[PDB]
Amino acid sequence: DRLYSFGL
Repeated sequence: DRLYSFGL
């Protein structure tokens, strides 16, 4: 993911 790859 990109935006969801931010862990949070």
